[PDB]
Amino acid sequence: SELEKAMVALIDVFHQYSGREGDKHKLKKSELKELINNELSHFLEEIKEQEVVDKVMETLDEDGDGECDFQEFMAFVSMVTTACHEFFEHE
Amino acid sequence: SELEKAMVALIDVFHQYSGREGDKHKLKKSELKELINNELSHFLEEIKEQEVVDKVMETLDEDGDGECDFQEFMAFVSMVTTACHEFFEHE
Amino acid sequence: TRTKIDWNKILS
Amino acid sequence: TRTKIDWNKILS
Ligand SMILES: [Ca+2]
Ligand SMILES: [Ca+2]
Ligand SMILES: [Ca+2]
Ligand SMILES: [Ca+2]
Repeated sequence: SELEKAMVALIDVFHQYSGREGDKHKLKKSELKELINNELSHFLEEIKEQEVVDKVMETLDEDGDGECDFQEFMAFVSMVTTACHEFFEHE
Repeated sequence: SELEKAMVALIDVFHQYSGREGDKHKLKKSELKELINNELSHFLEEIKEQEVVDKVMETLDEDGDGECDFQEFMAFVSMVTTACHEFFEHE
Repeated sequence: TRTKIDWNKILS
Repeated sequence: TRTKIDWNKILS
């Protein structure tokens, strides 16, 4: 039942960077950039340009309000989780 | 950077129950019922009827094919993660 | 002191 | 033996 301890980690990750600065209730592309670069520094995604962030936000911030809600940010993990899984092939 | 170790847990959780029985490539409501009842036994969601599973699948299996893909199952965690977070109020 | 959230709230 | 996946594949 790892999803049990892992879920606690995701709930803490939500407040770990979301309440770091700005509005803790909603995530702005600037705060999300820190989330992507602070949790995925050089493990798989390296952020150095706003274009990645801008393209990544259109993927979550499908509202275009330049903001990402907890539900929208949670989906980003799934997209990276799906891509990371692809790293493992048949071998 | 807990999302780092937590993501590894989610990737393992994916194979932990998905490849338990049936098609490891896709999740069928029967396998998902085990996922919801095996990872969330009595912590917050108790599954004893197919109706919860049927309503829960319409939430993920929005295809109605009676199946849930890795991307669709990953979203279930977000919904529960969002509901679990509500448990924490101002106090 | 133990309570359970709500399955109905999560369903819809 | 270390390699990186692809950011472009993830963007689209
Ligand atoms: Ca925030
Ligand atoms: Ca948005
Ligand atoms: Ca399966
Ligand atoms: Ca489906």
